[PDB]
Amino acid sequence: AKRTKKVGIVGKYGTRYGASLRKMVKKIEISQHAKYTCSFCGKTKMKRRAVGIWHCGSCMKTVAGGAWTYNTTSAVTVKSAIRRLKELKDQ
Amino acid sequence: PGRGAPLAKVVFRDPYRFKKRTELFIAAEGIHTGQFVYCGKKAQLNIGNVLPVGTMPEGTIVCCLEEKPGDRGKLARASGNYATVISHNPETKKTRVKLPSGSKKVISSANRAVVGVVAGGGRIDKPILKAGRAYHKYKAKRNCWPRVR
Amino acid sequence: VQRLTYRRRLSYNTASNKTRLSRTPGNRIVYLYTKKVGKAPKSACGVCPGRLRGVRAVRPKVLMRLSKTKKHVSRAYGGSMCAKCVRDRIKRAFLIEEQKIVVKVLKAQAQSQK
Amino acid sequence: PRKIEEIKDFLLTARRKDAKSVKIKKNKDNVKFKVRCSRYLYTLVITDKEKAEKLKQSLPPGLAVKELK
Amino acid sequence: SSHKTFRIKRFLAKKQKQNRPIPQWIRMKTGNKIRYNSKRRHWRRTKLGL
RNA sequence: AAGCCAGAGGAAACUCUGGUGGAGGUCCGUAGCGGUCCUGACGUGCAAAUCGGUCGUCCGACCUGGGUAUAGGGGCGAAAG
RNA sequence: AGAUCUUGGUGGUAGUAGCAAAUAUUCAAACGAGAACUUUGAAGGCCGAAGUGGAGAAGGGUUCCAUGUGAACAGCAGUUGAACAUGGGUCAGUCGGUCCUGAGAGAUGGGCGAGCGCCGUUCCGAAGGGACGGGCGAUGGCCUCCGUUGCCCUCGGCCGAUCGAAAGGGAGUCGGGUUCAGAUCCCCGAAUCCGGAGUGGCGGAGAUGGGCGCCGCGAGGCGUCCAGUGCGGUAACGCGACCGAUCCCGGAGAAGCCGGCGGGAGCCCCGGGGAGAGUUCUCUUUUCUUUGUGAAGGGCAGGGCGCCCUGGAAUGGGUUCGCCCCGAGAGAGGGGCCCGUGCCUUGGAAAGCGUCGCGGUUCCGGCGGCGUCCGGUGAGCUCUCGCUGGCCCUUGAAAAUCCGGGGGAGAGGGUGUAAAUCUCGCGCCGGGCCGUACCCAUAUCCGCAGCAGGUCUCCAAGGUGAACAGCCUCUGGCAUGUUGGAACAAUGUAGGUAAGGGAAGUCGGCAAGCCGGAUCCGUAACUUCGGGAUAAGGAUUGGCUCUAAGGGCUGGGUCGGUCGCGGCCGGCGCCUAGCAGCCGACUUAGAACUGGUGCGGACCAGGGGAAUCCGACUGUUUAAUUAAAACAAAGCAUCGCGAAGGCCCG
Ligand SMILES: [Mg+2]
Ligand SMILES: [Mg+2]
Ligand SMILES: [Mg+2]
Ligand SMILES: [Mg+2]
Ligand SMILES: [Mg+2]
Ligand SMILES: [Mg+2]
Ligand SMILES: [Mg+2]
Ligand SMILES: [Mg+2]
Ligand SMILES: [Mg+2]
Ligand SMILES: [Mg+2]
Ligand SMILES: [Mg+2]
Ligand SMILES: [Mg+2]
Ligand SMILES: [Mg+2]
Ligand SMILES: [Mg+2]
Ligand SMILES: [Mg+2]
Ligand SMILES: [Mg+2]
Ligand SMILES: [Mg+2]
Ligand SMILES: [Mg+2]
Ligand SMILES: [Mg+2]
Ligand SMILES: [Mg+2]
Ligand SMILES: [Mg+2]
Ligand SMILES: [Mg+2]
Ligand SMILES: [Mg+2]
Ligand SMILES: [Mg+2]
Ligand SMILES: [Mg+2]
Ligand SMILES: [Mg+2]
Ligand SMILES: [Mg+2]
Ligand SMILES: [Mg+2]
Ligand SMILES: [Mg+2]
Ligand SMILES: [Mg+2]
Ligand SMILES: [Mg+2]
Ligand SMILES: [Mg+2]
Ligand SMILES: [Mg+2]
Ligand SMILES: [Mg+2]
Ligand SMILES: [Mg+2]
Ligand SMILES: [Mg+2]
Ligand SMILES: [Mg+2]
Ligand SMILES: [Mg+2]
Ligand SMILES: [Mg+2]
Ligand SMILES: [Mg+2]
Ligand SMILES: [Mg+2]
Ligand SMILES: [Zn+2]
Ligand SMILES: [Zn+2]
Repeated sequence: AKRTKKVGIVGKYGTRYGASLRKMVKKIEISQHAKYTCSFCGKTKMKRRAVGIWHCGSCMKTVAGGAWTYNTTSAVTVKSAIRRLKELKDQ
Repeated sequence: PGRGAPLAKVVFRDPYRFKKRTELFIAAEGIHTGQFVYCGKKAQLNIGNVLPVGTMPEGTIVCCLEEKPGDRGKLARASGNYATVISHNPETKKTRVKLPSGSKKVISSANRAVVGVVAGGGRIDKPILKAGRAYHKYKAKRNCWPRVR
Repeated sequence: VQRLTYRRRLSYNTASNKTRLSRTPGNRIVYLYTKKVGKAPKSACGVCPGRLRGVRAVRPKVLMRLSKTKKHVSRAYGGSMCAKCVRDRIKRAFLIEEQKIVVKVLKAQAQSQK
Repeated sequence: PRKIEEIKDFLLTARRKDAKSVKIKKNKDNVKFKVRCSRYLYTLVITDKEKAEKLKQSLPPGLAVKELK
Repeated sequence: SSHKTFRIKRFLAKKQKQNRPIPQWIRMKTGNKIRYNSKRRHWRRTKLGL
């Protein structure tokens, strides 16, 4: 059945810490414990090992990523910017 | 331990004797194991390469930037941070960068730096939520945590 | 039940004080101080997580008295690297050295002009 | 201890220079010839009663033939 | 304790040897003025320095 | 708690039910650690701070041995001089 | 004569307070001058496996153990003693230290310092004293020839002395016996690790085959030439060795906490067979005890695998308690490896144990007989091993030490019963130094003491039960905690009960009392939607006799058509709604009967509700009068600082 109406994963915290702090940590805890699909083998086994370290069980590929998400939106725009600058370094 | 930024073990070939050199970089976000990095003047713009800021485009952003030409990385080392190359001048061999605190600084064009932002992302976004989690965070760093007013 | 005692002067349940129960021919249970559990070598590739096969799994100083055959496998890198990651290296070394011949021939027809 | 299965290899272990004694122990089902070497105690077990008698009379000279009964 | 050093054990050896009554014939000596061993030490009454 | 299974209702959007799972500075409560109340006992005591009952916490900012470091206007202090 | 004078001695108090924490003693006998206290026996009890049991670390230091004394000490006594006296007792290659490094400590170089010195630990050092290798040599000497040895060439960063763990890392010893007191140390017996062998101890491997000329009837022989630093499997990998330096790469050492399952053992439980006891007023084929196989080899079960080969899967499938896995190769078939602490075997029964005897060496490892058996269960408990998960802004040592691989500088013999070499089998020699007794606590330690305090761990039986709870018991232990006897006043301390009332007592429901387990129902306001919540409230609960449901193993034939009273395949048949027999757990539900309505019968075991103030919560705090509203805390906000820097020590 549906066991919790709205708290979701942060039901482990009970009533503590305040509703908005539990809600803020809810989206982070969902992404932090999520299993992403590895872009090297295609298996959905890329999971967080430590903070900033994402490791794939299947292909044993470890990649440095975000603290909670597999890759942060900041570094995504950075990679596009660097690619744009490299193709602009030559003509 | 005591750091939010992951480290990278990178193995080079020693050029003067038959040996392997094990360096401990600071991981730029996006690097992975079994990936080649290239350090030198002639390296090209890729995430993880270590090349001088003088041989960079006018807007590239760097990860572990030296303060003095010749030492090792000293700036933008904490997780998610980065410097930004602003401008050069071939006269006087200087390069202006934007430090994470927004401070502009003039450094030599021979200062090396990783290309990219340092991994570890937005670690400060998650509320600690617990006196215990702060207790464990500072047990890895130094005896400073319970702060009496 | 017949309760037991330690047979040495180490009275704490540390890692070097593990015991197992043994029934002597005198029909009494006594402690027997076990050796530690050894592990087979990990692969030198540092990628795959399994340990090597065909190699006796003992403490490091037991290898000093083991036979040579018990400590390795009859193959190149045997006893130091897994078979799977050796085949990859044989293919990789061959194919990349083929690539160098390709770029050498490609520049060979590129230097036909002056 | 090392267990000896056949007869002729028990002979030259018994005639080895470091062999000190031979003990013959008769059970309810077999006879055991135990030769005491420097390192091991080699034991040969014979179920046949007549085979044990022949081997006992054929034991090498200059060696203890101690019986355990 | 059971685990002791050689230096400690030898120290206790001297203390044990000299914790004994005076010989009986000492009192017969001329100009004696000694009645009993006044340096007697009991293990429970007083403890050793070490 | 998340995750997972099956079933049902719905024109869809989506919802509901029963299991499974075993989270948590989670609750009751031992050992441990602590020390609320009786302002109980004792108060030339068993004790230069203990005892009885009742109690707080009991997977964690948990309890603990040993090895180390910090020394007097100095140390150390989740702070009471 | 004074100074709360100094020192010493002595009174009254006073034969007084007191010798009251943890249930408990009694009978007979012995020794003895003497017995509440000693010892033995009988009984009644307690600790009740988280012990009042059996062993250790720290600490003590002879308290250990015999014999003797009865002065003093053991707050009564004592024939007893942890007292006194006299003797005796601690046996190691494999148990520790010793070795390694850890947090750290600490020299030298250097710097400072009036100076003893102290800063610093890689920093501002010419910091390698070593190496198989090759050469020049002295032929030191069983001068054939390999060991010496001086020098030279080449190579050589642990880049830092040294110390730092009797709980970390760390090769390799177990079974039985023995003493008044010691044993993994002695003795008996089985092993094993490291080191060594100069003349090299023995085997085995390397390694001993082909081509051609001939002899010889062929077989088998002679001469020449050529290889020969092993071999097998498609693979995983295997076989008994399997040449190899400097150098390089890697592994082991070497890893947190928590959850859930599975394998193995030990214990516990049940059914029988022995042996010995117990009860027998009656019953009870009954109740109790006991019923081994060490290390190290070999073999086989079993457990695991992120190992291999075939093959190519959607109508997706396999599979777990949970998960999870698959065209990056599922399912299936066939293999490989690791662990093997389980079983068999060598050890091994000769020993040990239980019983029944027979002799004696004041006091025999005496001798002898018989046995040391077959089974079944399990969410059981404790270890251990494995698999798979979860948690971390926490990611959970280091170094000695040992090993594998890459590479191929070199070495070795000219086909000899060969050479260099060997991580293979067996054989030979050695392992020095220090510790080792005992207590480890309501009496061997600290607390002035035989002090209700404090002091680090290991093992862990039956019943009830959710349970390592409480309560009763077995193994083991003890004598009620520094005295006993007689009485049963007051006051007390600890524990109960109390008619009718029910907080009227009191500053205040202080204290006590009520409630309490489990099952079935039933649960409000409010709320951060998680909670409140065991809300509140109600019913039931015993004993006995049954009835249901929840499982596991085997076997399912139509037949001699023939014979190796049974099978090589099939003429020969339709469990295909599944049956047959055997075995075995607890649990749940339903019913009848029955008791003076008593039944969570002891034990264990929440009083509840409505509000107000404060602190969010969990945590912490004035050891010895304050546990709080105080501190901390996450969260929020501000400040300084880009290293020639901020803050701080000196
Ligand atoms: Mg504060
Ligand atoms: Mg056994
Ligand atoms: Mg004392
Ligand atoms: Mg809690
Ligand atoms: Mg609680
Ligand atoms: Mg208080
Ligand atoms: Mg009081
Ligand atoms: Mg006077
Ligand atoms: Mg006067
Ligand atoms: Mg009196
Ligand atoms: Mg009294
Ligand atoms: Mg009792
Ligand atoms: Mg004890
Ligand atoms: Mg004694
Ligand atoms: Mg007395
Ligand atoms: Mg004495
Ligand atoms: Mg050096
Ligand atoms: Mg040392
Ligand atoms: Mg140790
Ligand atoms: Mg003893
Ligand atoms: Mg056996
Ligand atoms: Mg398969
Ligand atoms: Mg026997
Ligand atoms: Mg002892
Ligand atoms: Mg005491
Ligand atoms: Mg003192
Ligand atoms: Mg009493
Ligand atoms: Mg008494
Ligand atoms: Mg006492
Ligand atoms: Mg009344
Ligand atoms: Mg009444
Ligand atoms: Mg009133
Ligand atoms: Mg009144
Ligand atoms: Mg009260
Ligand atoms: Mg309420
Ligand atoms: Mg009933
Ligand atoms: Mg509070
Ligand atoms: Mg608040
Ligand atoms: Mg406190
Ligand atoms: Mg106080
Ligand atoms: Mg706020
Ligand atoms: Zn992957
Ligand atoms: Zn591999």
